[PDB]
Amino acid sequence: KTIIINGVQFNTDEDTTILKFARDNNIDISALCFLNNCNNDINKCEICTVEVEGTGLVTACDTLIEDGMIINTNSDAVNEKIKSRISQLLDIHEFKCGPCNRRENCEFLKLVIKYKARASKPFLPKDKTEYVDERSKSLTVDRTKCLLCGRCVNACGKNTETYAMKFLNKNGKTIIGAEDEKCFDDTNCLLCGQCIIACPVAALSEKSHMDRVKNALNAPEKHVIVAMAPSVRASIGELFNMGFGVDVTGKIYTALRQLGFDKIFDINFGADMTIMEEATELVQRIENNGPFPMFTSCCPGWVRQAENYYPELLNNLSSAKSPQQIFGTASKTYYPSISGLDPKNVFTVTVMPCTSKKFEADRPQMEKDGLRDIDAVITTRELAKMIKDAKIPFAKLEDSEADPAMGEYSGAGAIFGATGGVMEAALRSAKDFAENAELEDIEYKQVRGLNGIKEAEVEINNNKYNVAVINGASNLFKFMKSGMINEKQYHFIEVMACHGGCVNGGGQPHVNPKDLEKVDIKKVRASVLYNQDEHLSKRKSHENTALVKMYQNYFGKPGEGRAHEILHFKY
Ligand code: SF4
Ligand code: SF4
Ligand code: SF4
Ligand code: SF4
Ligand code: FES
Ligand SMILES: [Mg+2]
Ligand SMILES: [Mg+2]
Ligand SMILES: [Mg+2]
Repeated sequence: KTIIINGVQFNTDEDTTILKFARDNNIDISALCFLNNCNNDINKCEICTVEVEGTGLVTACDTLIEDGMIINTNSDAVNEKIKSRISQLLDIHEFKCGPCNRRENCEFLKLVIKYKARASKPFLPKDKTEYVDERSKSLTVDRTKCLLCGRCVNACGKNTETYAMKFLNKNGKTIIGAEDEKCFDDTNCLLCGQCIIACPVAALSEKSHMDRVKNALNAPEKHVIVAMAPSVRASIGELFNMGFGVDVTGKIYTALRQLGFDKIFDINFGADMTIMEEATELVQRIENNGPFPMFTSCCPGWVRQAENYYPELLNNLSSAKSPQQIFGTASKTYYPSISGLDPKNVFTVTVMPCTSKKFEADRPQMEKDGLRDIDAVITTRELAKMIKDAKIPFAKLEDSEADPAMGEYSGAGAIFGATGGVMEAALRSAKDFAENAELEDIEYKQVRGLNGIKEAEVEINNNKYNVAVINGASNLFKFMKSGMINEKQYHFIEVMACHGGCVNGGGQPHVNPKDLEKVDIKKVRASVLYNQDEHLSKRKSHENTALVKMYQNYFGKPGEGRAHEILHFKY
């Protein structure tokens, strides 16, 4: 093929779109509704318009290059069209960036600036009740910002295959929303937030827990614990212009102190707890030659997928609480026992890459004696915003350490944030428990990385066992619907709702589609976790010295008795 673009000749055998070809050859073409290799097929944004001689204006993002094409990306006709489309969007957009939670990284604002576009008639709604939906424990919709670009609908379809996010017709007006305009929680929605990550604007957001947290921090009698997820320390630096793949563990700890939190713990300690419990459960099932498979139960997106689509699997879930809830339960029981705090005054906050964690933390039965396991959950984004509002100079902060009693973690806990992390961590402990040894080969590289469905055969004490790692909620559906689950007896299966694992959660920093072209965000975020695992002296959960003291002195034997009554949960 011979293609001419902006007067430049290319000879190529590529079968691809004008947009992709252009960007591979450093020619600028704007795009808005194109993401995840699809665009909005029914009301195309046309922001990727280019001129093809002999044809006229075409959308670059979904038009294949053809021998003979002469393309202009920057003619007057092209810029007037794009500008016009942006102006029409401004007519349905409450353009007030000051207070807007996307002010610093909005794709639309950038386009508005780029083409110097203006509304024909400013949109200034007087009743946002109509436009805002805050019923969900995890997601919020603000339709005054919604461009009807369809990226959330497409992202939900590709990432989950639930299509819980849909276009809806509301008396002649098109909106997005859940089935029948219900609260998302009341539908098959997983509450994973992949739709938020796909949104170019402030139209979708996490349900804020920031007021919960600030009220608690300012309440004199509340002792506010905070603990962050594995993924936050690999991610939050992005939002302070530190670049990608930066380990900021120590800066976070210092930042949390400066925000006024009273105790700095770490959910990776909770991850080591989950393993203590679940690896023990796996050995029990192995000893009792059943029941199989056991599924992980740490990802609440997957738990909702099971509840909504495979309720017959709920009995197969490990009864170990997730790192978050297990940690939270311990923070109301063990931690008062070693600190003297009145348990009612402990307020336990997590920092999560995840929107679905807010739903999990607010589950009615996730409490004991009237005390919630977890009182508040803020996303990575929310924490970033709290830090910025407090004017903490995050990139400049010095490293500090977590408080050790519920803050130490092993390398096994550290890699939880990546797909295959839980599997690898659990196998490190299950192999030791079952064989009563302290094995040296602990790296299970076969369960790592971005393949959608990953499997491995593992030897545990003279028998072969089959494990699987399902990476993405859409891959759960594939694994089940294709009957892959029936090709062999599976013994232990990890499921994560977000492809890449939690490092790609719905609570994570947005990344500009351009940067996504440069960086594999899933791999670069995960790399921080695996690097920690490599450089930690303890790389097995049951080697965590703080955790071991906690079990010796308070919980007893994992997976039975007290530990089973307190730290487990069945759906
Ligand atoms: S979504 Fe973007 S353009 Fe719209 S008000 Fe917020 S920052 Fe401004
Ligand atoms: S909520 Fe966001 S991604 Fe979904 S259609 Fe509106 S602007 Fe696009
Ligand atoms: S939270 Fe997940 S399942 Fe629900 S609409 Fe968004 S992408 Fe779909
Ligand atoms: S994979 Fe992690 S971030 Fe995604 S829904 Fe599950 S727990 Fe949340
Ligand atoms: S980016 Fe091509 S039609 Fe929207
Ligand atoms: Mg298309
Ligand atoms: Mg306080
Ligand atoms: Mg059990």
